[PDB]
Amino acid sequence: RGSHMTPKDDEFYQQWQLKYPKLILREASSVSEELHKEVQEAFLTLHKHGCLFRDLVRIQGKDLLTPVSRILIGNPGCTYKYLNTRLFTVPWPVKGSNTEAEIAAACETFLKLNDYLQIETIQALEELAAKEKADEVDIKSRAAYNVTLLNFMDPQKMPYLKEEPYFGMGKMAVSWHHDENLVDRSAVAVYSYSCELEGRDPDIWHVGFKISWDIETPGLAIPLHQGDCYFMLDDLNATHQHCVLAGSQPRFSSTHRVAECSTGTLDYILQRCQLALQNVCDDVDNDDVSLKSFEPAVLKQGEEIHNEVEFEWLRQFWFQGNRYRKCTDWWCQPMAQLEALWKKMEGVTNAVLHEVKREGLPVEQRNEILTAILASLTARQNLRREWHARCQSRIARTLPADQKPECRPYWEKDDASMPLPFDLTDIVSELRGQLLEA
Ligand SMILES: O=C(O)c1ccc(O)c2ncccc12
Ligand SMILES: [Zn+2]
Repeated sequence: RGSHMTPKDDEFYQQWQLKYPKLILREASSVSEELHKEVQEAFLTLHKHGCLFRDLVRIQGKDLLTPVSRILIGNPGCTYKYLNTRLFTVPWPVKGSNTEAEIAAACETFLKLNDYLQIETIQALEELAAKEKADEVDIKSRAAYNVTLLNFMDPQKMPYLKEEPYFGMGKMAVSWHHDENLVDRSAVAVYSYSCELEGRDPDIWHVGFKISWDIETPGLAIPLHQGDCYFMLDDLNATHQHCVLAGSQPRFSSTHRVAECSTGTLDYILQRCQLALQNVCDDVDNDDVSLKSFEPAVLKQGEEIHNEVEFEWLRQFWFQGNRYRKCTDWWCQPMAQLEALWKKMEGVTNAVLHEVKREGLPVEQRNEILTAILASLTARQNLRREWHARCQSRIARTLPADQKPECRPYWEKDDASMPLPFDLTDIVSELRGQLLEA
């Protein structure tokens, strides 16, 4: 049958070397007591301050609340997306940077831990190549952790856990998965903080590993003790799945990643909004939006940017109910700015819609405009329905008022502030009809 192996098994170590040599372990002994102290207290610090939330995530069409409580720390303006949920960094003091005293201290600590792990990770990948010898830049970028996802779980207060289905590894805190949204072949480092027979010891936390598509090959269950670190190197996260097996005591972790944020940063999205608004006459800011060109390429692109800021930025931010306010104000002004920018894009879709009706506009070029924008607008209407439904589902309403989702922006048709209804069913339908006239 399907079994697993631990340090109890004679085969365990050779199985490790032979089948998971890109998984590395650096025991609590390899880390200074000083760093242990600052890191452990920092975790406890963010706990006390209530900085950690279970995410309302999406899996195969279903709203699910992660058993695990989490928080994202890392470079300002940066984001990490998983299970359709874009987490926004609580900022850590990278250079040239400039929210509450203790919380701030905790972030700085996890940055320090970030520095050191980076150093360890580079050292291991160098060792790794010298083994495979029998570029420096690739090594550097693959260890350039711009984030850490902190996790917490107290099995005693969150005992609603699923049994491990293939190897008998027992209760799972995190189910078999690949880590999403990472740079290619980028390492991941994990600092592990536990608070105090046949098979794995159920009282103690483990990380589980299995080869993709493979349940005939015995999985590895590595025991995680207080302050132990381990590293997933090179293509290990692509070639294998991993899980977290729950012990009996609470445990925190810091899981540093190289987030693939090419479309995932404040800077990037602000720049995109700027590009869209290049098609707008910008002398003054008022609700009479006039556009420079109605050339299809440009309008399509403007409507796509409209969508990208609405759903991937605004709705994602407010669906979490602005939990981050508790930790920082960093994103408050940028999200007012992103909404202001988006609101202006609502005037653009609308001037496009005005133009399409305009009396003396040849049907050939009209049809051009429609063909350019149709996909965008129908994607906007489908994504609005979805996010509204994601905001109102039963599991959401059970969240405390400080995490209650916020469907935003959202306006009622009895609102003269917005030039277009929030519901586009009508408009889209008319556009489809026009595009099929004779
Ligand atoms: O160690 C953890 O607590 C952890 C939690 C959730 C994850 O997705 C992980 N992914 C890779 C390595 C560790 C983890
Ligand atoms: Zn993972």
